[PDB]
Amino acid sequence: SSLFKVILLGDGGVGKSSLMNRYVTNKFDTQLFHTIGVEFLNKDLEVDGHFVTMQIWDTAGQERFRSLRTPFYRGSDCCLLTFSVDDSQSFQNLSNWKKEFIYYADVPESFPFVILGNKIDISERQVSTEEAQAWCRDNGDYPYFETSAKDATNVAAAFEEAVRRVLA
Ligand SMILES: Nc1nc2c(ncn2[C@@H]2O[C@H](COP(=O)(O)OP(=O)(O)O)[C@@H](O)[C@H]2O)c(=O)[nH]1
Ligand SMILES: [Sr+2]
Repeated sequence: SSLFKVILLGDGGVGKSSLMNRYVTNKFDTQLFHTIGVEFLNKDLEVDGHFVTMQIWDTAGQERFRSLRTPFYRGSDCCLLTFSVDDSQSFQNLSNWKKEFIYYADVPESFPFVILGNKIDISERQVSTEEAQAWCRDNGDYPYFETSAKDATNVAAAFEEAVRRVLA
């Protein structure tokens, strides 16, 4: 309706649940449930003088739980591919997540994707801003945000870009 859907995809542990909670409730809690399956929260917004609800999903990241999450890709209006900057592996797996999304979502190389490098509050990184920025350029020229769910840094900024991408 005035409802649109976005999904966070990325390895387990990169901070998807926390990013959602920070965006939606402006809190960083340390003991979120571990969900074997998928999860969502409603974000009530107002764009162009209208009420719009962004429904934010994410999933379990383990390969063995693929079958539990891919039925909920459908209807996603934007995909937030997430890694954490402290974890090169998570960054290396971005193409994997994009391909999985594309396979199962059935949405076009014009689909809205947004890339979040999370846990930037972590000074000891495995991934440089430049290589992530690089990757985004060469892989669809997606917008890139360095975020911290813990300290809230760029989190609304990244979700707002998603909103406008969808709305566009
Ligand atoms: N330092 C730091 N820890 C974070 C951040 N985001 C999430 N966490 C922690 O990372 C761990 C995995 O978080 P979670 O939100 O469940 O990641 P998910 O599996 O991708 O949903 C948890 O212990 C979180 O508290 C962040 O930006 N910075
Ligand atoms: Sr989680």
